[PDB]
Amino acid sequence: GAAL
Amino acid sequence: SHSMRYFSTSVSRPGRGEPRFIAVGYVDDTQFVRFDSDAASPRGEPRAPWVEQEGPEYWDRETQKYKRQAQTDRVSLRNLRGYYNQSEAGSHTLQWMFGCDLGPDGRLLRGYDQSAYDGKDYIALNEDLRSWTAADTAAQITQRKWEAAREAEQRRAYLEGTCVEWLRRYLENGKETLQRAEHPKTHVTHHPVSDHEATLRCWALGFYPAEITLTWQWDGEDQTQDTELVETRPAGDGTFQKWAAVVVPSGEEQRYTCHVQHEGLPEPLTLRWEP
Amino acid sequence: AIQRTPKIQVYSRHPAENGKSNFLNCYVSGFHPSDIEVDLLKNGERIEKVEHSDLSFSKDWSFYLLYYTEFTPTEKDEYACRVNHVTLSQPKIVKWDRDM
Ligand SMILES: *C(=O)CCCCCCCCCCCCC
Repeated sequence: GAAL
Repeated sequence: SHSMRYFSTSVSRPGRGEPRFIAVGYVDDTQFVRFDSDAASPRGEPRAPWVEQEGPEYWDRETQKYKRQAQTDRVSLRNLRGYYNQSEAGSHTLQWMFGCDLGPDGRLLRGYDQSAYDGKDYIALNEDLRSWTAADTAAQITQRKWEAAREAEQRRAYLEGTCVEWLRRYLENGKETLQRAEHPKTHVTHHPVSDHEATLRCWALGFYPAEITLTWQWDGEDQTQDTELVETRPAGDGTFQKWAAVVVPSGEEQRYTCHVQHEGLPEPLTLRWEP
Repeated sequence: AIQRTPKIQVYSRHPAENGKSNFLNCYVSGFHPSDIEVDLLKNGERIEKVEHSDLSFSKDWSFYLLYYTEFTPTEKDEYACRVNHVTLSQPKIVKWDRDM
């Protein structure tokens, strides 16, 4: 998933 | 309602290698899985009997997800340090909790997904499972990135599908422990502390799940400010324990009542010291 | 960053009875950040074959851990838990009380  | 919840923590250690990642998963208050990137063998591992039978494919699958998330958290920690203009020298923490509650139709009742940085709320998926709430202007950057990446639709698909489907499977395979509330077993102890005062300690032992309320009343008036209340604690066998104590005037003990609320009790319980 | 000191509880799984096998628990909760060291002690010395839970945390993001071992309560042996954390300049020792 995406990093912050 | 029943819930499945996952928890993860990444902690940086600048100058001592890359961050450490620890994750655990629960059905209600029963742990069933763990992962530690610093473990002797870093793999997903069972922590409840009702998941021990899952095949090597399940455990390979879960292990790969944990390793990928650890890698992602390393990037997130790097990005967060930039957002907040923090030094490369300090250690920082990233926490994630997400989960699904099971509704009466066997589908999602509600989902949740939240993150914290150094112990403070950072970003959360809203109840609509479509939008995000950002704690500050740094988390608004993340919000914009995740809106563009359509991240919420991904999380919603997991929460509505895979999360509820596996929560149901676990509830069936571990039904003889997961679908059983255990009421608290209570008693009140008494310890004189002077020639006119004594401690009353109200005990709750052996209960499941962990949520409980223990309060003392004097002449029916709640005494929470004067109550010493320990944190609910694991017994180690799957059940929990808690106590609440008040210092009372000796000879007035009959005027104090301990009140217990727990899902395993048909009605609230009222207790007194009897000896 | 935040530094919250652990709440340290030392207790038995079952009501203590001298000469009956039991489990000695040290529960540390409410702390942040997560690095922590915990020993169980018998007569001041480290118990070695101590097991522990996996790092988890509460609704307020504070961490908790359980450390435990089989033990036999006796009249004269002293049991305790020793904890180190960034909020402590020296390790904290909490002695077991059978009604706490
Ligand atoms: C991004 O799309 C890569 C997907 C890998 C992430 C797998 C799912 C996240 C892992 C959840 C378990 C760890 C958190 C408790």
